Amino acid sequence: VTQKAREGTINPIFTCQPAGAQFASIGIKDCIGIVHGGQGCVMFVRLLISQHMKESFEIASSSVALDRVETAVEVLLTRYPDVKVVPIITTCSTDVDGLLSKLEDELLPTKFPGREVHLLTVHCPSFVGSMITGYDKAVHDFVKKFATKDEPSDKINLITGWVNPGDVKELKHLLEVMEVKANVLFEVESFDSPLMPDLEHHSHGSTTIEDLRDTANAKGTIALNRYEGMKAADYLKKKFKVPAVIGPTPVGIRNTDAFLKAVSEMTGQPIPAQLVKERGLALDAIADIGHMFLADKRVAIYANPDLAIGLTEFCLDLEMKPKLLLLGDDNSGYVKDPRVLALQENAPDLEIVTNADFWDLESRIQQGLELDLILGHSKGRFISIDYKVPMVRVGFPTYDRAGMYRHPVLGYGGAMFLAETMANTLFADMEAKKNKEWILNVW
Amino acid sequence: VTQKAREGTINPIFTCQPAGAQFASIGIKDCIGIVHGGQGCVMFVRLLISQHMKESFEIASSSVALDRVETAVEVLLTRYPDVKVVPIITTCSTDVDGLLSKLEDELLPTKFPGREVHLLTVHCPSFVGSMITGYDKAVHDFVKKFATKDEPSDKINLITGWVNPGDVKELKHLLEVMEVKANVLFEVESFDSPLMPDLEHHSHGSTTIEDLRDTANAKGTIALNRYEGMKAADYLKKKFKVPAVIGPTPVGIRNTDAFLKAVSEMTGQPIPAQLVKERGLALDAIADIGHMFLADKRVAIYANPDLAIGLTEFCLDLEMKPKLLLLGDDNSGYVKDPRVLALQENAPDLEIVTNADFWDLESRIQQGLELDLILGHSKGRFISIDYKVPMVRVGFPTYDRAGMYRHPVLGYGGAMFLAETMANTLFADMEAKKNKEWILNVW
Amino acid sequence: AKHVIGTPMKDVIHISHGPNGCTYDTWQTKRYISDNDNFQLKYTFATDVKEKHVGLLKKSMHEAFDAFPNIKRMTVYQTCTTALDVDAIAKEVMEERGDVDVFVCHKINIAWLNQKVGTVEPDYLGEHVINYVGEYNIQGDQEVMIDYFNRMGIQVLSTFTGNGSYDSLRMMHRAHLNVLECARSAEYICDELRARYGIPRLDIDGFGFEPLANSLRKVALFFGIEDKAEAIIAEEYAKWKPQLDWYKERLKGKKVCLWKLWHWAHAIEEEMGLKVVKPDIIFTGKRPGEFVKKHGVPYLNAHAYHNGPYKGFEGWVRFARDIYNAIYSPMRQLAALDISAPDAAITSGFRTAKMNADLTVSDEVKFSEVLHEYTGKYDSIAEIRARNQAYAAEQKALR
Amino acid sequence: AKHVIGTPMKDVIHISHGPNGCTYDTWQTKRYISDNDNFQLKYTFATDVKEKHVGLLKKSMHEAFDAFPNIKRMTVYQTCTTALDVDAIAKEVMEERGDVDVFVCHKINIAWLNQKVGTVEPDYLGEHVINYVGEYNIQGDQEVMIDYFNRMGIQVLSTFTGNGSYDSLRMMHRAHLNVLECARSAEYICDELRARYGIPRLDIDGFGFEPLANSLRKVALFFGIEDKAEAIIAEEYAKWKPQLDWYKERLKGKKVCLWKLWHWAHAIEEEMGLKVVKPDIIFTGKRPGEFVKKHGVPYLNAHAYHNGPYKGFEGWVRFARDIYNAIYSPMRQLAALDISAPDAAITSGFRTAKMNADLTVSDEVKFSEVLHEYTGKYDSIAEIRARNQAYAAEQKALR
Repeated sequence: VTQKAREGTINPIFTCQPAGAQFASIGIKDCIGIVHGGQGCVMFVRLLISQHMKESFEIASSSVALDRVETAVEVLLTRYPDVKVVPIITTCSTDVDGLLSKLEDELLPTKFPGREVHLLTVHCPSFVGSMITGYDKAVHDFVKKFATKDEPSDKINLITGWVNPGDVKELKHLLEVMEVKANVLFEVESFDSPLMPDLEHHSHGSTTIEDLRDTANAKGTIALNRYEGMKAADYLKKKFKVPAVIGPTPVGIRNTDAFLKAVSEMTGQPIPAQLVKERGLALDAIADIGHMFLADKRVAIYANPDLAIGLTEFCLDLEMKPKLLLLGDDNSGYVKDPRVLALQENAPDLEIVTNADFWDLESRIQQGLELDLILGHSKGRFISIDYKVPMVRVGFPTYDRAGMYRHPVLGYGGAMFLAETMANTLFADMEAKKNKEWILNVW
Repeated sequence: VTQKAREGTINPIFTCQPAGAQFASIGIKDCIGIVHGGQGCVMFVRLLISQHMKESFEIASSSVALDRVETAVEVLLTRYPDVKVVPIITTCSTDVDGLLSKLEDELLPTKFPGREVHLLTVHCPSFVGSMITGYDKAVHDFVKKFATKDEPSDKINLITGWVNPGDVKELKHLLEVMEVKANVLFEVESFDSPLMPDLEHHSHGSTTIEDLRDTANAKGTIALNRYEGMKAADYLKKKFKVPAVIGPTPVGIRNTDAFLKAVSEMTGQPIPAQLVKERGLALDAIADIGHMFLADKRVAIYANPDLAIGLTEFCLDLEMKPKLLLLGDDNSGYVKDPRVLALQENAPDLEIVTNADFWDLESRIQQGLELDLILGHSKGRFISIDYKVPMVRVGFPTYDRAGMYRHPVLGYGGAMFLAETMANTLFADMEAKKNKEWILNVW
Repeated sequence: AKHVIGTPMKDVIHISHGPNGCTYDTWQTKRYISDNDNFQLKYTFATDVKEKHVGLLKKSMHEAFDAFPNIKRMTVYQTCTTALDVDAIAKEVMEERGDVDVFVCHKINIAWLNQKVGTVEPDYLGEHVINYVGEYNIQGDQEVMIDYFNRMGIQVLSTFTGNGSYDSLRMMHRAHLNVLECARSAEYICDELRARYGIPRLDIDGFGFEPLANSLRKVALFFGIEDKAEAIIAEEYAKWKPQLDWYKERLKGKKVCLWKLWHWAHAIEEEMGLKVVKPDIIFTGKRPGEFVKKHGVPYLNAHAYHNGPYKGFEGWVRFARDIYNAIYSPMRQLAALDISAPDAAITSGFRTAKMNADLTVSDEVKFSEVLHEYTGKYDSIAEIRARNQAYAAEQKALR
Repeated sequence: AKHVIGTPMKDVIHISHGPNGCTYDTWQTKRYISDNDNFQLKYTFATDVKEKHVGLLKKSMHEAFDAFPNIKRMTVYQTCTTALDVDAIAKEVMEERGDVDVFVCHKINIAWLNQKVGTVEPDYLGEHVINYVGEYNIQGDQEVMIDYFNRMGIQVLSTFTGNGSYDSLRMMHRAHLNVLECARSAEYICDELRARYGIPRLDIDGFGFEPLANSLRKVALFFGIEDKAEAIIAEEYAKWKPQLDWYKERLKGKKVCLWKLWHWAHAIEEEMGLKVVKPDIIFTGKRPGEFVKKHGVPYLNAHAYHNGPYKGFEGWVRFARDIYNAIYSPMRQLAALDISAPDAAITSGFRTAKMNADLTVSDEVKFSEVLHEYTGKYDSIAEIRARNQAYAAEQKALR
């Protein structure tokens, strides 16, 4: 596996951990996080989330300062009578735990009597990992703060990872057909809010404190992403003995099959025939395009690590040729990942670059790497624009196409959407370049 | 309104009436139509439907000739023990009604005793009208053949017109939310069939003989398309006194509102808040892109007449600039259509060409018509490819993009899909031509 | 006639004297490509006969010439409706325009030969001149065989009709030899060419490695240039045989159902190891292929190919790769799996077609440093077409 | 500094001595465009400081120069993390490469003037030379105003900094006049340029028709070329005033909430008829605009514009059309309608913004054959930029 041989960065693929913590927090109902740093950090993270979703979300700042945190909490609780979860997130220049202990004894009991307010800390240094690590540590911190043993429940925990509202809609459809109830972390379908006639409705997360409390009483935890939710699943298994299944990310047909088998084993619920017909519909659509257009297509993939690995596996199943896989942070678990080991074993023409930036892709293209397609998010759009390689927008953030958050990349509907979108991007490129474009008649 | 000043045709927009009759027939359960013409006619219509849907459908031929029709009916009933509806469709060179009278007394009672077989004729000359009028006359003929008065029913008749399975899925979702039962003509969602593991499932229509019989007992008929189903609605009103509402085609927010109001008036069912929320979601997505990218975009539209008119109206609502509307047949009802009169009145830069072919668009572009977008089906793809105008694929047939039949163009989901697809086609064109492509960051 | 033979002509307005629905049904359904920007695929002309007509032909003929000023050739087809004087109208149109030629259409062979053949005269005649007959240039087959002929130093007077021009096909009577690709479509053309001008006929095969090599050797033996054919055969064998044998090792014993049945059947068994007879693949048309798709059997289009051209040595390797890709798809095994079965063989990760195919080969084949997978661009005609246009330019300068 | 002032420089590698997350957050969030293919928007450079670092800077500086061989200018920014010897490292890098210059960065004004200004000399100096200061070329504003200056026969020595080059900003000290667009970002630059070289400062406004015309007239009065400014003003008035007044008639009395607040407020009220204060439109940033979208109020981006540039006379008309399109959208009235109301004003067909806006005007305005809607292409900078590059080529030949 390639590890970036340059020390500097050109065109980073991810942002810092505090941004990932804030994104994890905005998926919780009645949660407004205070970021203990510069106001500019919160401004840019809110701008990034607004770029992805075109929706405004509430994140607070402390404007650096242990006492400034106290004033920020006081101001936030005064000016938001609905907020219940107030996570304090630390940053570059930043004992908030002892200060919160004093706050819950002095400020909350006196100034806000009878108001349910929960204060927690998410320590997110900006020079250690990335937004993936920040999301993982934030999910772990929320689960640790709220999980409480109670009466056993028939629900499972679905830690989705950093996914789109369309992915959550698809996963919940699969669970509903399987007749499985879950504590879904997180319910981000409410990120897409309506333009209502009279009463305004703002974007918010739908994961409640009750869900995070009840995570301790589940039959089991399925964490789809190994780098975005395995820490919370491991914490639950270590403290409350909740059995944890890590992965696979259900990208494509085979990985969705494995996900449904994991759900069936956890819950005892059989896989029904309706999922067989939906899987068959996806497979029929895939058979329309597979060995006519998708086979032998040379692909570069970058995304969140689990999504990128799953996309590479799905492309390999579709008879495509993944050439470059970019993993944009310094995580040491990639080399020991069994999926990465399998990719090394049976896809020898695929180069995997860890701790990568967009210059890895751009310079490899400059030196002669011929590609037909790119799977990546919008910050790498200019490689596609300038080197004339079509790109399908996947992951976070996708701000240069309209409404990509509403479509799934997970499940069978996600597999169908991915395959048909890859085909249609290829068709539009074939027409733009007039490359056998007459062939799109009697396929 | 422009009427084509050329006598000859260059690049026709529609095929002949028998093709429309066969397409109407393939939407009926256990119906296999015999086409009383050449083998090539059936071969090319089946190829066209296969181009659109990538699925094989059963249509029979007589090969030419009344004895040929009798032998064809005998052979079809022998080789298909499930077919119940056997429409005979006449063509260019073609008393099928008299022979059919004789057949139902001599062949069916003797050779097939106890078998429920219905024989009907659809007369479809190929030198008058087009596939639109053929579809209209086929729907009228089926309704006339099967409609029977019985006990009154609380259902309505929804004659959808020649639409996609995604459109039918959207319409049925709207009806289910409004809590309205319907005799949907036709149920074409089964056109998309799965690739099943062991058993084989083939594409077919889901409209039964019971639905066509029960059309006579409905509270009312809503025919979405004035040129694709108004004849059946008028026949029902004239014979069984079933009140008929013609249009509007629910393309876009306003026309979907009018459709839901028509349903509410027919049935007495109130419009619920869930439809308000879904309409608001579509409107929020539309507000993300409207006055930033859609406003002042110059559009050419050709489709089936009702869909084309509705698309023009939706584009006008989106602050776009429709320049050319192509109506590809010689129907005399276009000039007296109130929608067309409204387009003439309040859309002054829109030219409407009736009895048009693709050369109308191509020569207007040659002479200097500047366009940003085209809405049309795949037979006009080469105008888009050669003159570098992006096209969104709408209507029948769309064979050069993958799975377009599965998306709606009707309803609020259809409005959202249309608006976001036009936005994304424009975005991809902006990137291909490097036309302010840097602007796709902080919209 | 109008759909298979006449249309591949690249510089002709093919106007049908009849209704629009017949002209529509066959438009954009074929893959006869040309170097004239696919004019024969992009534009289709009908007289648009209505019930009143059951004057207009003359006006529609003039309209088409006006809209396409660079096209001076017209072919008028009579449809079923117009059976109930096209020749005179064509003469008056030619008289009025003054710089255009009109042709009034087994039948199309007799019509073309008895009217159009013998009129135009070749400007340059090489040492070795052939008429390529029965080839219609599906996905670029004609360009493949022209490349092979050019590398042999052979001038192709005309191709009937794929990527063929009107005037070249009128010059058809001054060739030294006729080479037959399809006989069921163009037997009469060459029979009567021999009858009238004594032009020898040479039936050839363009598919496979041995059939194509033998065809090239026969063509060279006629002109006494056998060494050029041998050099071509050696070069193409060295280039494409290891790649073809890579697929032949993984396709030995697979069954193919044929629904291009005899231009294919023996070379497929001999060179790809397939058994022509549940089948592993079916060669058929688009609609029957979509029918058998529901049965878990892949198909390759026998009429329009999938990733063509399938002619030539490289085209044979592309055909083998298409077969292998369809047969060994991981999606094929995923679709045959019933995930609702209690003990369903559900897995995760990925599989490749190579993993499935290598389970069938031996270790000596699996670790061969001679056999390799196909190494060719998605469009293989772009380089062949550029070579063809370079040879034409070079031959112009010498002349 | 880095995010607003330094970055618009088009031919410089802006490397941040710090973590990747800070470099990522400001990347592709601005609309400072340039004629250098938007290099300043496409590439962003970080030293990538890790926990261990809390040698690397020198190597990252060399890596960036290697990857972009056509870029010889570098600006190194110190982030919060690296506050716990960049100058010496920059000198060593310059010594080793030998053909590059490095700059170590209110503060950015002191840094540039005391380090870089005065080190380069222009080869040619026109009769009338200005420094355009405080302009950062949002969507093409700098190129709009350069076109206006070129048509006046004025040479712009340098723009600080939008679509500006490193060497021009080092040559900034030999201008006859400084024209100041923004003062809250570049006051000190002009004060110290006057202090050190006695260069007069002329504050100007580029928005509106009267503020821009008065700015052009003052610039012409300084150089005694008033007739050229008058000709420009007359031509642009005749071209764009009927189009602007078309929108001003339909925007009289509408309310705007401002969240470019005084560069705009008076000209908006005077020339567009809007009342600056439920508002009819809000001028704000992207995230607050998306917040107020939920309240049924449209927004125009006050920082990056919507369909810019908003500078110039044509840019003012584009701004008016953007306001009118947002305010009079038929979707705005569709979204405010509650279709679940028992008697809801549900309609069919369509409406246009013109239909909604014409209900507010009188019949004399509605049927004016003088006022017309905006007639301009989607990208208005392509023609202005091509004009600018032609004047540069013509001026180069004369020299």
